[PDB]
Amino acid sequence: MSKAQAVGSNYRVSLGLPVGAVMNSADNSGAKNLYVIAVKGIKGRLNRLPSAGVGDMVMATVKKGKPELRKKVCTGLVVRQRKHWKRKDGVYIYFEDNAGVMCNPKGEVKGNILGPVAKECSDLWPKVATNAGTIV
Amino acid sequence: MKTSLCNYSEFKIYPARGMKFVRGDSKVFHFINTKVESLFFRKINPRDIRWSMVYRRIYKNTTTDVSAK
Amino acid sequence: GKLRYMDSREDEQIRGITMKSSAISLHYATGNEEYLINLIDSPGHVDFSSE
Amino acid sequence: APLEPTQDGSAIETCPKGEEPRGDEQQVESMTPKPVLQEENNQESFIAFAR
Amino acid sequence: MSHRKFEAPRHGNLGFRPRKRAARHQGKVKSFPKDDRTQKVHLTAFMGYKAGMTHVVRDLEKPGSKMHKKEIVEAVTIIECPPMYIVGLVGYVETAQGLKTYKTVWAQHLSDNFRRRLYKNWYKSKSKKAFTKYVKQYETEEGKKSIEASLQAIKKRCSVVRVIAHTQVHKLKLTQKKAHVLEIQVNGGSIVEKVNFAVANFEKTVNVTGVFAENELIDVIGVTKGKGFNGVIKRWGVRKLPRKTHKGLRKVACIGAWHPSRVSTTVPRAGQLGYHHRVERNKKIYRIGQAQPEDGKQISTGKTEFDLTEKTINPMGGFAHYGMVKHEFLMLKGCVAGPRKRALTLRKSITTQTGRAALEKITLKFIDTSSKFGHGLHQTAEDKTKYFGVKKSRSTKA
RNA sequence: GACGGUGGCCAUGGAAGUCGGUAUCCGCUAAGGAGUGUGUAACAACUCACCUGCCAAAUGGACUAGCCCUGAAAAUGGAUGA
RNA sequence: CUAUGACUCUCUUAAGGUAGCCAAAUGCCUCGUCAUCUAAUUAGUGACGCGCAUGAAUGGAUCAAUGAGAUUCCCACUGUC
RNA sequence: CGCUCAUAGCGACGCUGCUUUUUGAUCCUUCGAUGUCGGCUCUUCUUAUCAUUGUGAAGCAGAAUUCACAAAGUGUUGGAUUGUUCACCCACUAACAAGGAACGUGAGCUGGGUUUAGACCGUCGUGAGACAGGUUAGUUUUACCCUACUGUUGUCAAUUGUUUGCGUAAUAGUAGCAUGAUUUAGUACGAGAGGAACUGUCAUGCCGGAUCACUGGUCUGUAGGUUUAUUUGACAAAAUAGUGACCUGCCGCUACCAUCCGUUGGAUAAUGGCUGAACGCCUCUAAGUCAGAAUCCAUUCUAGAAAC
Repeated sequence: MSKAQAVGSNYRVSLGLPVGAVMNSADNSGAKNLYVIAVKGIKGRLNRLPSAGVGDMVMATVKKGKPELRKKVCTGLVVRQRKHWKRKDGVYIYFEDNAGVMCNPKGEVKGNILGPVAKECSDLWPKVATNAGTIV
Repeated sequence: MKTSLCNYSEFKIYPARGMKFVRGDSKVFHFINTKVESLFFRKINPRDIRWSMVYRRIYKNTTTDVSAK
Repeated sequence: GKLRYMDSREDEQIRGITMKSSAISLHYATGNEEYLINLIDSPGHVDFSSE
Repeated sequence: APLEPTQDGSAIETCPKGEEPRGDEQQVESMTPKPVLQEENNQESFIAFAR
Repeated sequence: MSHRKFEAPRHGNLGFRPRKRAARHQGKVKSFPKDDRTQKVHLTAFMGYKAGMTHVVRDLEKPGSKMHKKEIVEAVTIIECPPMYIVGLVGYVETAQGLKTYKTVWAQHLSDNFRRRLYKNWYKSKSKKAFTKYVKQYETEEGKKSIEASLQAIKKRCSVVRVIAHTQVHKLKLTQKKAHVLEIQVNGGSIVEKVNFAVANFEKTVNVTGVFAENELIDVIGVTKGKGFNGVIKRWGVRKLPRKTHKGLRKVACIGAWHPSRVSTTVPRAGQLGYHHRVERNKKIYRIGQAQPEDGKQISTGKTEFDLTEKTINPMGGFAHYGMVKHEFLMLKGCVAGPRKRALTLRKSITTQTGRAALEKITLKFIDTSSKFGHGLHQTAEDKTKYFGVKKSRSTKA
């Protein structure tokens, strides 16, 4: 799932961390944390984490949030990777700290996206682009 | 590309090389060096190195002008 | 145009149901009269019924 | 409204109030026109279709 | 036991399995295309010299993309491309065993290549008077008769011929004490035509402008960096000593099983790191430059915007160990075999190809100048720094 | 060429040789089962059984056992000893 | 027998597991059942407990303080990966 | 059985087999000792092909499956739980297929179990003690030899000139594999609901070869600064602190923690035909031959023969 990239996949993979990394929910829904289970499309090989997306969809969970949203897996969307990258451009976007949002399995983000969102992510997921006034 | 201030330095971006940073507030911060970044994260005008010429002036042996203060 | 629920399709034309319950306010102040048309889209049902 | 969609661009510089930039994309399909007059205040369901 | 995974590729390609120290410190050739086009002006192969890399912005031409034209930095390899002088011809002969060097036919033109194939003859490892002309250099006036005699022979004998070419590098700063000879199999046109062309060449000394285009897919051949006696953890893509509690430095762990009861050839093992040939294919090239010396020195990129304010392309200073440019150049799209005293024997691709972004003609914008601690962006940053002060920074380090 | 009593009787608006079922008889002819299938809502049409024209002398089934093949896949490369 | 077996009757080898406690370091069947803890738990912990084969100085039950003690869970300075 | 219909797909009752990846039967070899189990590591191998490609079927309209063949070229995952294979859920995925190789791999590992001494509990035993009963703690030694292998010198003394260039290429190895979005197209297909392909286009996963323009990483560059303690009477400049610590930090080496690069011809397989007999017809076949796989072999690529 979902899947819709992009055109392209907005080029190479970069992560803040793979499996077992907290990033904030950045969402009006009362998920307060997002912890990764795994990432979609990772086919992977012998001993290698299923590694965080640059703006791609993930199997996640609400570890600390609303108890209703707590437990039960959730497809999400990575929004900003603390750990850095170069783009086809020659810039190195880098962030304060990791972040994403909990989302629908057609990609759609629920409420409104908080804070700054890398443009690649927006490009990937049109709903994301729609539901924010910050796309930097 | 195009020339731009690094937002914590007089040393401007050579339209080519360096880094970028967004932060929680959502802001442009282009950078060139890691030292600059460090300085930003501390919040201080440069005071553990000679490389930035702010320091050679206030130490003397380069910029022999204002000398004593 | 095409607001207040109305999804146009070529599939339907080819042959397709895609039923829906909607209504557009389509009044006309043409000349000296009124014309209460209103785009009624009754979904109905494919088999014989009360529905 | 949240400020800075673009970075070093002419969106925040202009800061449109429905002038030259937003006039475009209102002829092929009106982007965000409020088609059915959406719910400003909370739900109190008394809806019906009927004749 | 099953395995039990799946993947275990032989960490590493088996395709380079001898992994020796490759002999020829120029990209050794053993491969060219074939043709009979009236255009026989193509020779197949040049040889330049790497003297570092820089980077460049160029708006790219590949519609269908997320953006059809958009600024992007690409890295870029630059190589001093001096003159290829051609001291002789070598014919050949078609046969069962392969081909053969019956014997060469050298004209005259230059004799600097000679005192490189030398200073090694007789007792005490070496001497400096010739004991041998016994596989070597002929005369001049009483040389051309031989050529005339044998030209006709090679005209008739349909086996292909290559030119005994060589670059000039004592004209660079490097002062190479090794002989830098290279074959270039002439292609296109008749055998006779080819030999005539070769003959004509002896009267002249070609450069790369005639061989390749500004937009032209090369297959670089070089010698990679020879990184030394080195370990399996580092020689292949093998995951290491599983633990800290483990008892090895330099290991695989299993090396082939009781299985066929001797070790297998193909098993990850430490030796010395690839100093091989290899052939990086389809380097598109962005520019041939004009030669620096005797004007062209202050001209590597022309006009302001799209070529920008004038400059030399080169990376500044004499370098603590390394080379600085002084001749015409090739802007190969990123990376080549080895470091910066290393011969990139070039050849046009075997299967020259249309595709898409193999041929797409291409334009540039800003271009770098290297090292950030000590210098900045060439002439502009030179000026600003100077203005700021001459006690602080100017940007010239010998 | 491959007809008639005839849409035989049943079931069945209808299923007429042939959804399906039963009895399955005779006339005329060299020749034609109340019919092998295809097909038809079903009839028909075609095809078969069945008969003749031409070509012109061999043909058809059913088994039997000799060699060959199928069956007949497993792990370092590979053994009629080569 | 609505029944966990209070209670009666009998038999051996006298008595016949009381209070407690438990799939415990004691439970084979056994990954017991229910519950929680987890994205997922043969792990832990609460409960249940006709307990293969628990149990009262063979000492039973609990528990502050302590422990290079055994188990788990969370925060814990992320080259174990 | 499967509306109909034995064999599309299954297939009762019954028979013939293979297999040595279960375990038993066995005791031929080893008790003057093959280091027992598992997991990490890693190659190679077999096919009984999970995906892939090319195909043939279907109860195959489409998507989606199901069955068959050629085919081992390439792929075949991250966890939770358990000593653990076996097992048992979650999670992605093209697929998460089976196996072998002294039940591959202890002078490669840890030792989690099992297998000693100490102990605990239960049960059994008059007791010493027993328990495929649990529980807890319990030294993984030696390669400097021979070979095999990795890389490297040396030799090529009949590789023939006291010797040295530039070449050839036999032989060996060989590499790229795969996905997604988009176009096609909401078109074909389909009552509908749903819903494709050949080609093109842009990217990704893994893998393989390089590199360091950029960025990130590091520091004996002890290159500069900041600071502690100490010592050199102070200032200063230095030392000791076995690199004093800290912040920067070059060259350098390096990170799908960055970048660039990985082709095209014939030969076939299955299979689909063509002409076409044996067998007046008829038939992809017997003679003969067309197309045609990730295949085969070359091309390209590594090494370069007591080979020229």
